Amino acid sequence: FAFQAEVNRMMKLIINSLYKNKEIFLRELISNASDALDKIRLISLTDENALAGNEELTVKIKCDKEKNLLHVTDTGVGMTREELVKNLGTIAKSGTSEFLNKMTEAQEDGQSTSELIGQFGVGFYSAFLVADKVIVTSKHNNDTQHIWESDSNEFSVIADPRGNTLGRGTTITLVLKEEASDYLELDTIKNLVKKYSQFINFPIYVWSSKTGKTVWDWELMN
Amino acid sequence: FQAEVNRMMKLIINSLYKNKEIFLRELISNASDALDKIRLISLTDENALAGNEELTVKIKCDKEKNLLHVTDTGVGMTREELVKNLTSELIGQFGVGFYSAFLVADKVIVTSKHNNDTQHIWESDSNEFSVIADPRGNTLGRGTTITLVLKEEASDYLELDTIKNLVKKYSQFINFPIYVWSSKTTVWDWELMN
Ligand SMILES: [Mg+2]
Ligand SMILES: [Mg+2]
Repeated sequence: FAFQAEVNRMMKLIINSLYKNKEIFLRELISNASDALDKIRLISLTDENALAGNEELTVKIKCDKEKNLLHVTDTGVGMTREELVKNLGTIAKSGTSEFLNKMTEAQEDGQSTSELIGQFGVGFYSAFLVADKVIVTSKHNNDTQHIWESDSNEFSVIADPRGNTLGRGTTITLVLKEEASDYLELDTIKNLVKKYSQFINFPIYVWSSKTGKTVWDWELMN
Repeated sequence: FQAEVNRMMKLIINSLYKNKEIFLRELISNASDALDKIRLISLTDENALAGNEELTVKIKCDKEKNLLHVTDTGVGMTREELVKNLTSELIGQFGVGFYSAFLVADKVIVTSKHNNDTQHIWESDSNEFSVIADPRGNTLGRGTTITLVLKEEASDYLELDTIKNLVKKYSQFINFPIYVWSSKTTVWDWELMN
């Protein structure tokens, strides 16, 4: 079944080329972190134990130029295993069969090419504009911490062997594409975060340097 | 096989709806960008606009020869750029980029004059492409004319009102004026669209 996948994975390397300002991926991840935070914040106004697993309400972004990773972590509501599998699984599972089905449905639905290419730039799936692989670690008050992985073709999920390390919340880890290396640059990340966090009701930080040796810590962006 | 996989994706891409009118949006876009580059340059290079003082986009229709002309007084392209700046085809299938012109044209002719070279003419039918120095010499001043030899089924674009509507439809946020060689009570002249 290697051929069909060759067409599939290729069909994307081409569509990903239509996006000039792929930076929007960060905007979508911020937005989701914001939603998750609003959900648990809202719940806490009715349930005094809701924040027990982790009292802070923040979004924290960090770059790992060595591993070529970008981490976006929020202490929002988090997702249960079922949620990772259905809310992310079906969303990011556009393999050989899924990809084709959406196209035929799009073919008969009348869904123009525009509406199609546009789907690549909105929501969680927009992460794939700059990443070959997305790893999602999440902990929701109603379940144990789990890990979900996908390369936009398939997805897998297993209980985090490390246990509850998030307290509550979600970390989005992006294994960046060679050409998306700019998103590993501190100056690039700070500017964008500052750009897309103007309307979040929560503090957004970026792990940064501050000079007396050079030390690193969370720098508030909004 | 590269060629194999390519055609495969091609039919697939076209197996979906796409209002071919989007070709114009793409030409308007490219013109706007060309004008931006020279506009900026003119802020540092005092005589950058010497070749042609205006910064515009003028659309002309020739229902006789079945041709659509999109001329801008942007930065233009040198012979090298013509050859170089002109995955692109597939991208064209999505109605994006220079190649979107082939969604409506069997042949595309590009005339361009850049301050650093002489006027040249580039020509292509999507398969092969040719380039030669313009016999007429420098007639654009500076800028680029995209000439589309429209496909029979695309002759609808040659209609005045159709082109005007399409232009207005995609020139709302362009930082430069866009005209269409129109007529009025008969008199003929350029008519602003944005
Ligand atoms: Mg979202
Ligand atoms: Mg373009």
